[PDB]
Amino acid sequence: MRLYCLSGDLAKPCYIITFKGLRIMLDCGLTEQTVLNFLPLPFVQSLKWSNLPNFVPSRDHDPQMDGELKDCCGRVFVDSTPEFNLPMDKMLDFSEVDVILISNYLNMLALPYITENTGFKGKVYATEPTLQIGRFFLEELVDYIEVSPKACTARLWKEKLHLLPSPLSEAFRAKKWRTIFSLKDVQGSLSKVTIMGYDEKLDILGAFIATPVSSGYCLGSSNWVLSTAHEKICYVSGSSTLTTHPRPINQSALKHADVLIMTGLTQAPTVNPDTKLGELCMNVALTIRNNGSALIPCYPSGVVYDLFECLTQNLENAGLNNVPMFFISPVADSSLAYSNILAEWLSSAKQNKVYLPDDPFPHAFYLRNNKLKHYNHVFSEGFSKDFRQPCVVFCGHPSLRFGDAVHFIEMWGNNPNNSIIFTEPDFPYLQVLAPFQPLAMKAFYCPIDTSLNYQQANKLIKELKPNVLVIPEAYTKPPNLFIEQPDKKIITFKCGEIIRLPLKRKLDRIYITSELAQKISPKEVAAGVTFSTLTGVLQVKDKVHCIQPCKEDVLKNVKYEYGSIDVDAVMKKLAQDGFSNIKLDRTGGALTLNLVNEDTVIKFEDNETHIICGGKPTTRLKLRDTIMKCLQSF
Amino acid sequence: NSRELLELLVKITDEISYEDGELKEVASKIFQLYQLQERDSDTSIRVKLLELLSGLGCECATEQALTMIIDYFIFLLRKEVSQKVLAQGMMCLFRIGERRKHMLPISYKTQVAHLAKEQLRSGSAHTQKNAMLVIGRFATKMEGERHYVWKLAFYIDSQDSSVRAQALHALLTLGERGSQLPAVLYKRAVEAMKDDYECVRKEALQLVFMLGNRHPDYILLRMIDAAFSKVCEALCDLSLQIRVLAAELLGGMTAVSREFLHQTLDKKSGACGALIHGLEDEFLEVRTAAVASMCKLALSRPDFAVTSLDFLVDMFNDEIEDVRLKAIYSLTAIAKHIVLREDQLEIMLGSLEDYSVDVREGLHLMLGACRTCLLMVVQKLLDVLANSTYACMRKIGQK
Amino acid sequence: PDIKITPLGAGQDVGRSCLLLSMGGKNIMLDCGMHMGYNDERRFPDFSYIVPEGPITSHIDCVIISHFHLDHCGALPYMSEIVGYTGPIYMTHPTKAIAPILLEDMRKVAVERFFTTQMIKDCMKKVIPVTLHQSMMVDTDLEIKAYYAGHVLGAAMFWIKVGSQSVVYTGDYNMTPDRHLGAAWIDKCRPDLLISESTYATTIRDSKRCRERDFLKKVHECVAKGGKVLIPVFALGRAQELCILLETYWERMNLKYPIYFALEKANTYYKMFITWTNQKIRKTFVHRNMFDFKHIKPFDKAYIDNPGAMVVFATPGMLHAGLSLQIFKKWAPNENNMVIMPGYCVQGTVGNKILGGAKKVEFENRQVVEVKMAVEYMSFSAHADAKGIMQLIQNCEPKNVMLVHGEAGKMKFLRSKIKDEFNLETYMPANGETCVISTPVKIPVDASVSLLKAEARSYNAQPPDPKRRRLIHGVLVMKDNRIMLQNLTDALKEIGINRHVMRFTSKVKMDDSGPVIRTSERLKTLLEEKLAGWTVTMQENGSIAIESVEVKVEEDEKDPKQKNILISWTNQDEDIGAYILNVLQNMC
Ligand SMILES: O=P(O)(O)O[C@H]1[C@H](OP(=O)(O)O)[C@@H](OP(=O)(O)O)[C@H](OP(=O)(O)O)[C@@H](OP(=O)(O)O)[C@H]1OP(=O)(O)O
Ligand SMILES: [Zn+2]
Ligand SMILES: [Zn+2]
Repeated sequence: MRLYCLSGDLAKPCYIITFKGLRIMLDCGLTEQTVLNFLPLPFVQSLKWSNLPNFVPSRDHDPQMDGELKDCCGRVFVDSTPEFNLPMDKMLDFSEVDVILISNYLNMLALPYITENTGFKGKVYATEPTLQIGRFFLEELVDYIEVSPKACTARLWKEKLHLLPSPLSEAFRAKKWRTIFSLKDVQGSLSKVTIMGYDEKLDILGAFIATPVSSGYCLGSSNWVLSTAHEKICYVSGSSTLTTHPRPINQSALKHADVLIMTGLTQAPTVNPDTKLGELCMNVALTIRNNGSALIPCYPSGVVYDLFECLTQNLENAGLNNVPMFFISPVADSSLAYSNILAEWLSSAKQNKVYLPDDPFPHAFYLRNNKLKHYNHVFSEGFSKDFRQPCVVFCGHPSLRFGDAVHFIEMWGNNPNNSIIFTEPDFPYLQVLAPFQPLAMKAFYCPIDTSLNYQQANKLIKELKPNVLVIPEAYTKPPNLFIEQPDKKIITFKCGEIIRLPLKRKLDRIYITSELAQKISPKEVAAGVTFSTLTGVLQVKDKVHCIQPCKEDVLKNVKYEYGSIDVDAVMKKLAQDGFSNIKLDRTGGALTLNLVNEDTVIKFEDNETHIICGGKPTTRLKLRDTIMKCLQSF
Repeated sequence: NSRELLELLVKITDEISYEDGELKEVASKIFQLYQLQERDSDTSIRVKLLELLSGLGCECATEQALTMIIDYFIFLLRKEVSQKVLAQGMMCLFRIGERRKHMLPISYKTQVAHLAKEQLRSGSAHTQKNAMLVIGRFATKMEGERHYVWKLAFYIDSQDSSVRAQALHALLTLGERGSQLPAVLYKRAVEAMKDDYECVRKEALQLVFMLGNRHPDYILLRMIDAAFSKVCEALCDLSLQIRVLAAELLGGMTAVSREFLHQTLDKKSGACGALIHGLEDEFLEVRTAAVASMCKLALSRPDFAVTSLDFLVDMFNDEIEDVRLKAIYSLTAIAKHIVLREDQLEIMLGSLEDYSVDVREGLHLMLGACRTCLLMVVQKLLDVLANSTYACMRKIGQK
Repeated sequence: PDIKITPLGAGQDVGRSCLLLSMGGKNIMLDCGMHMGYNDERRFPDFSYIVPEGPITSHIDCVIISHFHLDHCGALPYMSEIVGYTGPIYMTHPTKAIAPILLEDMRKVAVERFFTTQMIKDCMKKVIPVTLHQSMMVDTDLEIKAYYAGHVLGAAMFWIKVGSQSVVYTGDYNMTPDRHLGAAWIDKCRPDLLISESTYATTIRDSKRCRERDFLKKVHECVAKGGKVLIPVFALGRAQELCILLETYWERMNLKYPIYFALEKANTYYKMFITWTNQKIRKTFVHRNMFDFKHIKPFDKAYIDNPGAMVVFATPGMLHAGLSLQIFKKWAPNENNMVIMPGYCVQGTVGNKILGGAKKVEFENRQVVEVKMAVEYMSFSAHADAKGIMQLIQNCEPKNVMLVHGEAGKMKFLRSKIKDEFNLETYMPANGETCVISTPVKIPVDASVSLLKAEARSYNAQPPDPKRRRLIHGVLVMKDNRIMLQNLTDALKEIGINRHVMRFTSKVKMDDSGPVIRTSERLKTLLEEKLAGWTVTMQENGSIAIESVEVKVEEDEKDPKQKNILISWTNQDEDIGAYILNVLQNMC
């Protein structure tokens, strides 16, 4: 089997494997980190992003590239729409692909780029929460970019990168960056997805069985197992071992894979998420106490469900009450309503709260009071009535380049008592707020990420014990933060490599009927193994063979001859049958038999017995049975 | 060293641009680099070089560079032995073909079709599928008719679902752009609707539709009543896509009958309740298609439009916006064979109280075109206002 | 192997459903239920057939509950704590959420006129819930899978597999959708047996709109004359659809009569489990939730003797043991008011007598009532009719059919139709008697991929005509408990034993004067004409070959007019090395 690597971003995989004439894509994800090279996209905004100084890169310039790059008093930014990065499209044609398997919603956001205007005709498989929450994320990216749009008019920097300074001079590809897909592309793409559940065992075109096996990381996040009766491929992406609200990790069913592909680690591995949650609560309580506000840029359905609960508990245990929270996102009502539908996908502590008819997530309670409110946008009607300060605002995009959050950075920026906390490791925080640098606001950066630091991943792999371990190159690379398994072999793929994994099929599962099974005649040939000869008529009809019993006149009678005969068997048993005139030419390496009833000769070699001279038909048969009675047969 | 060449090939094909003279030299260098490759080397290098040549010929615009690159493909694939490279070469020829479709001389089309046909026997179920794809685009009329219809029709009984589906799809593609598909193919398409895989049932249903539409008066009992019944039975399919497609197809076979068409709404041999079953579907995309197909079937036939009034009036009180809009527009378009009535106007006018401004506009347009009962329309329209109503008031007065 | 089924309930009858399925060394209990028509010992299934006088935990491997209706889950705490069972019980999450409520209500109405609250709590602590299409691996060599059935919230059809034998049990299912609860869906899994319910085996019900129009028209006509309507339902189940459509109709026609539901956390369970409803509720549940009504009011007892006009949804269905029977007693000796029976009345209940045409109802302690009210049976029970049964048969494609939840004559009619249409064998065992079904063996083999590839290469030389045959052949080797289809060379190499070949050539003399090349060409022509079914190749050394036979010439025929011909064949093709030589002896 091959493994095509299509993604140079460690956080967002995209792989293709070929298992049995089938090409299977694993986790088509979107690199959102390339949006930090561009300027922020505000809703309606003053002359701050206007009248910015141009950048001239100290060498030969062009009349056209001026105005494309502007500086923000230390750094250079492109004045254009965000232009996300995606898997490479020419290592394979996306129409060769027959099946796409999706693990998380976060590893999902580049699906409309693959499935819609290419020649793709296959199936897409995911769990129900991944499809729904990925629908939320895709709709929210389209919404944020289309609320206050800009124009893609900044191509000329892409052709020349050695001129430009440090941060964007290492742009990965930058010529295959695409701006955004549209809403009907989302509808058409998600119409091709078909719901699966944990441990479903679905047959894929007769070639293998696919099964998602509940990596305890997100709502509906899964690891994938492809199985035949003799092979087993396991793909591991999300994988949290700590205890939290999703259904915990099922490492039972990853246990004996022939190939184990491992993708997603913490991206902040020297960090305990619980003490960072505690630092979040400490910092937000301290800025509330100082008559300031708090803005937490976040995804619409990620760890915000835990942020609400832990925030309320620590704030009310800190002697603070009546502190409002606002969830502002164009999918926030949909997310908050849909989150209470998924009791079957939760951990035991929250799942048990629906047998007694209660809401598994606490934030529904916060909506029956007025502690938590939610609005589509900051400009939505009713927000200006209910807005109070001090407050904690859970808002739009963590990148701060589009969404509601940009507005808040303009409004709360210059008061020193306000504070940002960034909780997403996918976005370096000092890069994120780079064009806001006359800030005077606090900007604390407490990173929460519950997904397998290296010390847990080593334990997981040496507990799983796969035959083969296929990982990125950056993992086996040095505080000893690297995967080492000295007792097994590790294969290693970089960004654009076709790697040719070592898995060879040697067996295949077929069936026989009862009659032909009865016709079998075992013969003991060695200590604990017997032989038999089989013949029949085959009826495959998909890949499920079946051997029915029966140029078929002579073929279904064949046996095979082992046990080369010794010297004192043929002539000793041919003398007394009725023909006792055997002439034996016993040459120094062979035997020769001449006989008088008719001209015939029997030549014996230590590995071969044969005749030369024949005659009338009955002359053959005495030689036939005399040789056959004392020579071993199946 | 082989790995380094593969890495260079991947980087080049990622960064290349075939749109933007030297084509002979680079084509010959690709040919020579293909030649040196030993057997039991990496086949991915050969695949990369073939797809490089393929894109480079997909953007040619010279009418002789295309033929030179096609000749390179023919020469390289006629001696190829590995099935992976052969299937990829078939796909490359397929991409060249559909990108141009107008620029290859007919001799070259015949040669490419013959080359694809020669791989049908020794193929590895991927080469066979891609070869039938190339046969589908490259076979012309009068040679698909005499040789390729039977050759592909044999592969409907193939052991693999992909190969069966591709055989049916290639027969459909030949049938589209001119070819006489015989009526004896019909029995082969019906039996292909019992396949365990949706990708084969889909093309089989397409082929049944096509065969019943162009041989409408064949016997064995009129070959479009049989096709109508067979597509009616596909409204109970196990897959949603085939069910949606059957509901869409059912309205396109206009020349069916009276006695068979009138069975669909006359509930209780496969058509006896089909449109009623499709209108009471749980899936939105099936209900909408059933409404549209019933509208198409009733547009020409007056009596069916009379009997198809109560069902489409029923679809007014559906709690999905799109099904409501489809029913309203279908009643607007049908509104020449029908006389409205008080009991129907009850359910019909109960829907004048919608929050969104799509339903009220379309339903005004419906009442304008449509024909004691005059009071209740005026009684209900006056409430909603207390532009669209005035224009609807202008038209209802004129008739 | 055999599949044996004994029904402890729902055999040529309805209610008290319970089946015992045994195949492959396992025993499975399907739907432990109870009887509404009776309250003596035969109210509950007779668990003495499994093992008399003791806990059954060693003789049942799993229990499986389809849905929360009491004729299918009613005896669950009785089975779990009275007789005893300390194993796993499998059902869907809504069934585990809702069965305690129905059981507690039925225990309230039963103890007054038996298990307790505590044993309901303890029986629900043994339940392991299961999701849709999850292959729940019960102890090795036993597999369970749940399918959507419709007909109540969380109902399932179950697929049970033990060692290449599979059974589908439908429970109760509806093949047509309704307001909530989309249709039943099964795939083409081809079970060896399909156990199906046949409550409506002889009917083809009209349509959605005819039934809804009849119900709404009757309700409106009765209530607009000052009359009162009683609807006996259960607290959760089919009542929600009637509430939805009545509230829709009374929002549409804007009526102002009162409508009450006589019970209060029932609708929050429908709110928690929106993923088990149909598409149009999952689409609209965020903004317009259909499970709060703002026309249905809570009901009070003092409203029974009011003089107005109302519609009352009462708490026990079938009018058997509670408030519905009280309101029916109060409103029965009056004209211009009615009761609407929306489901199936298990015989022995009051509603069965009412629907049978009886005008005299005799109660306890000599109470006689004349039912002057209108009695209108209608079908909102959401069961599968004859068309739905035939469609399920066609969808899943079983080898056998079995009918349980229905009446005997309707089963016989549907069995005749099944044999006429599908040519299948349909069984219908009575209560207490076992049916046994036979199934082939089908032992599997681990063949070699190279052998199959070689056979497929040989076959793929002509187009795939299904009328010709394939001729796979190899060596069958088994070492421990593993059977392997290998080639001769591979198997002999693995075992270490070498191979002996016996190699047979012979001299045939014929009369010719020309060169031996002409003789060889004549032989080739004659063999091709007489056999015409074997590959004959003339190797350019002047040597003939047929697939294992080579034919040569000795000594270059020193004497003219004499030809000596070597016919050389192995034992493995002895027939084609012998008979054809006789052809020579029939021509020379
Ligand atoms: O000789 P085959 O029976 O056709 O085996 C092929 C072949 O494997 P090998 O030739 O290395 O044994 C393919 O490799 P190529 O040489 O054609 O590149 C390989 O394709 P991958 O490169 O994707 O591994 C394919 O395996 P797959 O099942 O992934 O298509 C595998 O077929 P089988 O392993 O099924 O026999
Ligand atoms: Zn039921
Ligand atoms: Zn029942």
